[PDB]
Amino acid sequence: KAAAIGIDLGTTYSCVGVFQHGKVEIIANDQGNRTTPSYVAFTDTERLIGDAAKNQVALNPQNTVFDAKRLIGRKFGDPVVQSDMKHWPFQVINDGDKPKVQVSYKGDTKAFYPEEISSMVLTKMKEIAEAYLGYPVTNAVITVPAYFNDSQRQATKDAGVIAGLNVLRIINEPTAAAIAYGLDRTGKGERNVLIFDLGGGTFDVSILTIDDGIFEVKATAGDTHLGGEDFDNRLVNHFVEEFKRKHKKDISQNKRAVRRLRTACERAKRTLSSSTQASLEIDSLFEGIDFYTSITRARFEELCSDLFRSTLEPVEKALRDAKLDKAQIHDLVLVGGSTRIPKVQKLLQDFFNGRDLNKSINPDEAVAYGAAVQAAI
Ligand SMILES: N#Cc1ccc(COC[C@H]2O[C@@H](n3c(NCc4ccc(Cl)c(Cl)c4)nc4c(N)ncnc43)[C@H](O)[C@@H]2O)cc1
Repeated sequence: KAAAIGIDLGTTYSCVGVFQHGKVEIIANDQGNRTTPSYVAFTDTERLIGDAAKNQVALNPQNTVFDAKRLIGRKFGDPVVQSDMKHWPFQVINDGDKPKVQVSYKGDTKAFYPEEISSMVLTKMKEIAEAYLGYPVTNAVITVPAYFNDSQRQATKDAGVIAGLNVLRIINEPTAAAIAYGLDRTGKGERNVLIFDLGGGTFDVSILTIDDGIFEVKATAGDTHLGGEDFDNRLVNHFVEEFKRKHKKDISQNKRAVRRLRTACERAKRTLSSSTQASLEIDSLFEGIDFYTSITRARFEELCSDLFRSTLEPVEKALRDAKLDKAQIHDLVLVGGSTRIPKVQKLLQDFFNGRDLNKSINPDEAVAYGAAVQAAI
């Protein structure tokens, strides 16, 4: 009988896995990537999902939808919805106090619900799983952040149903992360787990209790607008001033010059997780000038120091809400691609007095991993 899949439906990035033959397989897409962007684009002739939609973003900003997870199951008048709208190139209209994203598709003006947009991202993850398994997939477990209310969970389940799946259950992402490491398999007694999630655009800290495989959410804290993208912003803003100091020219009012500097900065930051120095080499960046420069891991840590240090406040709030002491936490799990930053790891380990972090499972894949495991139960 057909296998059930585990879907990690992320704000910026999505991942799908399957549990088969006592093993977990994180499924790669038609481009060989195990992570797909949570993007949907509407063109003159077609609808694009994932990387195909992400790669054409600058040539179609208004009809490339992303961040649907920020709107899913919320009301238009919601303050969250109202402040986020100011930063999106796509139009968000009001229908009965329900948000709808409005775009131009095949000559026509069309409006879709956030659950309709996420259903498109879920249709892609499903199809990725079917090409691998060689048969049509029906059953799925889709994850949600632990702080999500019942409207947001119903709306997420609705996306699965619209995508053609039978949503067996909706579980929490920190729950899926603990299941991946087998912390639910320790038996009778109380274990306290802290999951530290630092992704592309979101930051969540959760405290769970596991007693005989039964999970209890005790505290949730964080910042829905803190992630990897902010670290790129500090690097970008650092190299704009450096180009000024050297060439006496402002690159910020050229869209392509800023887009190209961003790409370079993302990769650099990435090199610095395993290296003490990274180099930036952009040909004809602005005014015909080649920008051949370098940054150290130390100068990078300096530019982001306030951001890395602020990740300890929601750790303190979560402990104080859960009414626990740091010595009371039995396990520490690292989830999210930004947790690869050595300074992020040093800060969390030092706070927890040199204790060991659970990080061997790819931080981008750990949530889908556990969700596939849970889907097989
Ligand atoms: N291909 C691919 C791909 C795979 C996973 C992701 C998810 O990324 C989410 C966040 O995770 C960040 N991140 C990632 N993401 C994993 C990744 C792996 C490969 C590629 Cl090409 C890319 Cl770019 C990203 N690696 C980091 C690192 N080594 N040091 C610091 N931050 C890292 C990334 O910059 C982003 O902010 C994004 C792209």
